[PDB]
Amino acid sequence: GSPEFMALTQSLKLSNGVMMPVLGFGMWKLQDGNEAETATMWAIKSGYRHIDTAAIYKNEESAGRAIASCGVPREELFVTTKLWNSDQGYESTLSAFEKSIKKLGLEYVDLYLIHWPGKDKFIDTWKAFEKLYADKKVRAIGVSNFHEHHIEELLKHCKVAPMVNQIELHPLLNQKALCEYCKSKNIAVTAWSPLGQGHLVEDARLKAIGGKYGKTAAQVMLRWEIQAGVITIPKSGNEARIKENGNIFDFELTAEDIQVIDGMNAGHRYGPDPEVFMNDF
Ligand SMILES: NC(=O)c1ccc[n+]([C@@H]2O[C@H](COP(=O)([O-])OP(=O)(O)OC[C@H]3O[C@@H](n4cnc5c(N)ncnc54)[C@H](OP(=O)(O)O)[C@@H]3O)[C@@H](O)[C@H]2O)c1
Repeated sequence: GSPEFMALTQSLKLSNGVMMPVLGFGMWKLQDGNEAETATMWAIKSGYRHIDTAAIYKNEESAGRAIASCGVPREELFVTTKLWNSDQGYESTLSAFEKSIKKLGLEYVDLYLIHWPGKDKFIDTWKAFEKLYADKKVRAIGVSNFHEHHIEELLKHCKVAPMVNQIELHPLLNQKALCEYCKSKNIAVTAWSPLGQGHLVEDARLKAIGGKYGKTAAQVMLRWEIQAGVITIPKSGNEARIKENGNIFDFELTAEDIQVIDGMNAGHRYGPDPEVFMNDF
């Protein structure tokens, strides 16, 4: 059968030529140990080749075991981790990265992101990212929760421009403007809480649309995101839902459905606002 021929490899090309799978597995709060480890294994076995974690999630080690246990070579897997706010700063970042890489038990990370912008320590933190990139400890470097002015500020103080901006994005917060800005700068967008953190999986508007294709609201959201040119990383600790989220390279939303979903925007965040969130800074 070959796990190879079945893998969910549809990807987009980042500005530096690296291919990043448009569908990834979110790991926020999977409980370190058996839970996170088993869920991650179900994902990898289902065809996922992109995994999203973060130091702050306290489950990098579980992710590592899954990766070391699945039957797929490291080269075919895209692994992302993030630098938590408390570790910003040049030397602090290099040290944080080592801790993360050692828990993941890997020789290199595919993508490393600054978790939150904060106030005035990301530019310095970035030099460390560019250092890790130059040395090849990470194959791509990016940002997370950055508004357009945060990026403009970084672009004035960097040698290498970020390649990804991971932001909260779903039907109630489509982020069309920030997505456009990022595209202008050749920055790929990854959507977090792409299913509205589970609060949109039963939306009548989304379900109705899904009914036209024998697809669920969750699958409709993920497809809407992918067609919008964004990368999506839904999470789940349920084996059947993991497989469900991966069955989105089957159909296509019509121009009408897309306009209907884009029409749902309410500027609603389920998460914190990058402008004010200062935890651990
Ligand atoms: N950089 C950042 O600031 C940031 C912030 C938040 C999240 N993230 C990342 O992005 C990921 C996604 O964010 P998130 O986990 O908050 O939100 P999400 O992925 O939208 O969460 C979806 C919720 O819906 C349920 N679900 C998943 N698939 C489903 C399906 N097919 N049908 C019905 N319910 C389904 C899940 O429950 P079950 O587990 O029971 O399936 C889960 O609780 C995270 O895991 C994390 O890696 C990054």
